[PDB]
Amino acid sequence: TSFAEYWNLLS
Amino acid sequence: TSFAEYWNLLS
Amino acid sequence: TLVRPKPLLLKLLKSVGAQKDTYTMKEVLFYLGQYIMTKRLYDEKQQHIVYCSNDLLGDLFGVPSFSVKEHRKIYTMIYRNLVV
Amino acid sequence: TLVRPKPLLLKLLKSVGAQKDTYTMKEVLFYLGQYIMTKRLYDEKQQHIVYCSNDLLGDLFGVPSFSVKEHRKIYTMIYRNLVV
Repeated sequence: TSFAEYWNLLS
Repeated sequence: TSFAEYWNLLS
Repeated sequence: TLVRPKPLLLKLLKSVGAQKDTYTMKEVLFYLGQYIMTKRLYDEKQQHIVYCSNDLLGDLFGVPSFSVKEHRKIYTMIYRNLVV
Repeated sequence: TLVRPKPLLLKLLKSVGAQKDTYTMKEVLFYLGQYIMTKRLYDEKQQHIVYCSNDLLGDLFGVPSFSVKEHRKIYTMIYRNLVV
């Protein structure tokens, strides 16, 4: 899981 | 100038 | 205005965790930027240079490389890959 | 809903090229993610781990580190840094 994948779960 | 700085000029 | 990516562009957005089949153009641009950073397709030294040959992104563009300063080219790539 | 970052958070958004003083929360999150990637504050190995001590971002949070999985913590940081 990439940073962007984790980060996009915030929205 | 960072990638994000250049990229954000598209919007 | 919501836009609707064609399948290859949709695959690219899903690869960074986008979870929808429609987005605004701003959102498409945000996800595309996340993809380029994630894959480190930009030159570390002069960070407007993107090399995308043999990447999914290169297939979308139909070009091996581009500069982020080429706004007409980038917008045109995106539109070619939308269901309008 | 538009939100209005306080000055330190605004400085962070400007540092990646955001050009406004109001944004949606989605946009604030997008820019914050761009900042973290740009500064490579996440662990290359387990990419939900962010170490932000002595960075502008650490000053906003008031913590040296966090996981991207800590959604309450991240949302709360953002709100603490908005003019509501």
